[PDB]
Amino acid sequence: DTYQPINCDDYDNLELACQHHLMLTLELKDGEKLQAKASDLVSRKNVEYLVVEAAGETRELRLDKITSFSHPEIGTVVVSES
Amino acid sequence: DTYQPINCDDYDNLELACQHHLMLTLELKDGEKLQAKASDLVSRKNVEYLVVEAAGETRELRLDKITSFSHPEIGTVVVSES
Amino acid sequence: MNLTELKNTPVSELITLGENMGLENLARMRKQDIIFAILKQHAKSGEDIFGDGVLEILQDGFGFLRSADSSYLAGPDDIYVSPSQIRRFNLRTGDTISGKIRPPKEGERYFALLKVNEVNFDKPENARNKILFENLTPLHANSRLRMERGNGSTEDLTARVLDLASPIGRGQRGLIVAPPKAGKTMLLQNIAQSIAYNHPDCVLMVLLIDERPEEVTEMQRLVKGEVVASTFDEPASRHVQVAEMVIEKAKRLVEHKKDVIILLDSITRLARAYNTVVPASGKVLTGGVDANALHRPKRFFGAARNVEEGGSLTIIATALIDTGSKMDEVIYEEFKGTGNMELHLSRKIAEKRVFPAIDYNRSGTRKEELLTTQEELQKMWILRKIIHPMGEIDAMEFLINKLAMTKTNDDFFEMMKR
Amino acid sequence: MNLTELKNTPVSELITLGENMGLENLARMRKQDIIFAILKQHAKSGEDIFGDGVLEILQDGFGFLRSADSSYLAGPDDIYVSPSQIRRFNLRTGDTISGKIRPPKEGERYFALLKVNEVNFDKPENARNKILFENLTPLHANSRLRMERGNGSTEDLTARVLDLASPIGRGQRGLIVAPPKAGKTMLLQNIAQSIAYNHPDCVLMVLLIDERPEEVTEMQRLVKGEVVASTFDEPASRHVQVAEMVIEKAKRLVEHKKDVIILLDSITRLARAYNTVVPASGKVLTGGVDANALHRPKRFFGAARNVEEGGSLTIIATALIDTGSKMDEVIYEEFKGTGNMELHLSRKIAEKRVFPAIDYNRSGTRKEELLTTQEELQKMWILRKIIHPMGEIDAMEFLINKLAMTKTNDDFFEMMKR
Repeated sequence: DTYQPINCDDYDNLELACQHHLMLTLELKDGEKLQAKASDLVSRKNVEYLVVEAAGETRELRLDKITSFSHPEIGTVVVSES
Repeated sequence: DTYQPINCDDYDNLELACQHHLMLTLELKDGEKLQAKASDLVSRKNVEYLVVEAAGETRELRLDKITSFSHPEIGTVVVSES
Repeated sequence: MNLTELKNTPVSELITLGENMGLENLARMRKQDIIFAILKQHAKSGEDIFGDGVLEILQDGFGFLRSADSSYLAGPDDIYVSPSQIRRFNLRTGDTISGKIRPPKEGERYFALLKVNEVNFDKPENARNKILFENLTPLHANSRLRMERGNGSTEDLTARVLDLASPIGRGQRGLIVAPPKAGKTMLLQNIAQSIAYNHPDCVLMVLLIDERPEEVTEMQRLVKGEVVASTFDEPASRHVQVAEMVIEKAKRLVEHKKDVIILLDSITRLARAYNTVVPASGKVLTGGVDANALHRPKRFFGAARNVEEGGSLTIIATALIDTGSKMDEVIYEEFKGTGNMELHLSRKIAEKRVFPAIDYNRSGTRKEELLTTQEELQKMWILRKIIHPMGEIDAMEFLINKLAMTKTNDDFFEMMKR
Repeated sequence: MNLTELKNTPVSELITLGENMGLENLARMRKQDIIFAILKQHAKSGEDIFGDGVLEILQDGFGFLRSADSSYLAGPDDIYVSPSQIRRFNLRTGDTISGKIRPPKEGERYFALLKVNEVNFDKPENARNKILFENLTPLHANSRLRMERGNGSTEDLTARVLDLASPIGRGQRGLIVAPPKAGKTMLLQNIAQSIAYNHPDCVLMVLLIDERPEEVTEMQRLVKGEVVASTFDEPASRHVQVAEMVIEKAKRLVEHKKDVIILLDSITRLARAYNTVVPASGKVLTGGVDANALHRPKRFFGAARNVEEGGSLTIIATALIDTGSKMDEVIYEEFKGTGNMELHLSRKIAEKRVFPAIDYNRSGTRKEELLTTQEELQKMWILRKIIHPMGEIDAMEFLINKLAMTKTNDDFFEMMKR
């Protein structure tokens, strides 16, 4: 469907977490908790993409496929659903 | 018999070797390996020449005849065929 | 409603606005406190809040969305934008960003951007793939800006004289040579009003440098377009930073195929401001003006061009001559032949209370063929063939009466013949 | 991919080409940055890259190849030349080097030369045995460059009038003296058209200094040779750099027995630019012109010569007079008696809208008997006797009227006999 841009708050936090080179917990639709690592965001044709290198499969997934994420070091951040 | 000038990158490395006077490992087209100290780069009759000495060998040989050279501090360089 | 609406709300209205919305306290005289409380109350209640501003990228790495109403002056209400957002959407200085605004967190002295909605009056996706201004190929001004109101009023007389003396086209790089007492201010007001009347589509903008606050107030009331100015009491750094903000915004609009018109008053003061801020390179010209100082104003003046792809930038600047300081005149000669259009003002004509005090013998544009039609070209050719042999002071007297007896310059041209 | 064709590609097509490779956000950066970004991506594929340019040797010792498309402006796309290569091949500033390129490595911010296979459009081993320009023997011009085209067009009148007044030969050191509004630009454009049509073998270069950005664009459209210009919004050092690159490049071509023609506009602005850059010497003439400042423009203007061996260098530089600046008058004073050919434009003739506004009586050439034949020279003397009594305005009107009805200068002479 149509892509939507994320807010400035979570975008800054997501980049800061990736820039800090610390593993962050990520959850999927199945509810599995994985301490995955996100390298950076690649924007092709005005579409944002994310790759997880923790598992080694480096799958290219959209930024709208993540329910929520948190960091043990800092306060939890919730991505706005709309 | 016509001389083929070497690439600019190869010439710069050899001149840097000649200025530093390092014990390069020279091997020719036939595969004759010898270790000598580079002294200077000269040109005669539009033909570039390299003078290398090993225990006072001060021999003279063409640049294109050299196939590759290496040093402990400088990576191995393979000259282009043309 | 937005932050702009709350900022310009009348004091009586906002007090009534606070009471009906259920504000805890209405005894806060400072408007900064009350707007912060309202925005926080809206934010904590879950109601979205939006804001708009003009981006200014600082050398540190982040930027502030300045507001044009305050003449882009720094303030606590300026919206902060993180460097991550700038790199994400490829924002440049002068871009206008409107979108959802986040209340400040702990330690944040300014409101921080929450979500960007529109960039340069366009969606961010389609505004990040516009060709840069420097890559645009300049062209001569072909389509002209008619400034004749066509109403017959005495105010139209000045516009009609300017139309005959020197046509103005979109993309022109004009210059206005004026002695200190020549009615420069009234001429500028007429042009700005005429542009809005004749060409509402073109984006109008007026920049005043080193001007009294009283002149700023009347300009905003008169000129329909955005008016930005800097008072004389402000430091020279303020003059430099306000001029760069104006030109940067103009370039961004031009990249969107938008015709932008800038009226400058005065280029001499702007050049003077740059002289006192740039470091001395050891080579100083006569008059105590650094040679490298004039490079920056020429960059501002040289941006006026007509773009082959679309849009244009028209800069009309006033140069002060014979003000008693030799710094002004040596600056003026550096702009002698840098403009397509020039207009001179005669002090002696202004002495006789004759307005406008333009010097017809020393005014015109470099290529009138593109702007004017063939029939108009000959009529102007004939008209200048008559004024040139005779004097200049009586020429203005000849011009004003002849245009007065007629209604439109087209009617004036035909009545001159036979 | 060849670099020179990449720069000729329009920026809009580069975005399409760049996005095809997968690069993003390249629409908001300058064209030079786009070219550098594109090349790096293509270099990652391992394919060979070909580039070319004009060598400029900095004071440090290393050199850069700069393209004439961007008027030899420093940029990321420039190719780095190591100091060893400048000694391996005996290279001077202005040499045109063509060869393979390699992508930058760690610590390198520029592309580097890989294999030279062409110097000055010749083999590298043959371009190191060319005698220097300074060692050549100057001579008077003896080969005529005929501006006349013979098509009978109205624009051909300017060329025909030029031949009658001031014949131009290979190696001439011309000087066009022009008031501000004498149609100087149209005169230069007409000369360039004649050179590109009558003499396609001669290398044509047009050098514009302190020119308006719109004027630069039109020259590149209608000039078949090479146009390099520096706009008035650039630092004075940039004006010096482009002039040095043009003259040095011209000298290298002359060493290969080629006819090079340089159309300079103007020597006045070039001398003014050198006045800023050159440090003060303590002897300041009137108008603020340093004594040593004028030395460099004399070197540029004095290079025009007819080499005794093959090749020649023609320089036709325009001069500005009565512009209201004392500095301009001083500069023109020092260049008064240095040119073999002088062509004077009259403002009075320009006012009457009669073009070309050439002052026939004050314009001529030295040693004109060498350029033309005996019969043609005798006819030219007859015409000068007729013109001499008449005034400047009368002569030009008389000349064109008797010249319009004839399609060739030779036919005009035959008609004038009877």
